[PDB]
Amino acid sequence: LTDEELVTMSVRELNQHLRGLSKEEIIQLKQRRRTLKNRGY
Repeated sequence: LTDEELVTMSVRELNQHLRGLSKEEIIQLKQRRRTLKNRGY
């Protein structure tokens, strides 16, 4: 689950892994993934 991965892994594919992460650990990941899609990556 690297950074460049959060992107390659469509949200749907991401929400797939999150399955098991508390509601707080889910928000921490729902952020960067949104940043990469915008950054140079």
